[PDB]
Amino acid sequence: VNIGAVLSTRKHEQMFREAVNQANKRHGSWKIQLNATSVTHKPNAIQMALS
Amino acid sequence: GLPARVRDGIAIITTAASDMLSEHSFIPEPKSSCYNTHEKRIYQSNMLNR
Repeated sequence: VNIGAVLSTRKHEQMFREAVNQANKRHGSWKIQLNATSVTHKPNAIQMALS
Repeated sequence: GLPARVRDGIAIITTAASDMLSEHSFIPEPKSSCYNTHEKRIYQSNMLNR
């Protein structure tokens, strides 16, 4: 179950990944795994949407 | 019909462009690019909509 996310800096993405890992650990009894995917903000709105 | 709509849109655009050209003696029709829209937003027409 991939979950997207957009963060301004790498630290935000890192803590988002840590939170996703913690959530997976809290619900480890299930057979469903969550993957964290994050991207950085872009100055161009069109470029950001394309990315 | 669709052809009528397309003709009306083309006529509207042409009339607006002609009015803009005849009013200020110039037409705001510069170049364009997919990205890198920096330093080019200063030329805010604000007259094409009028």
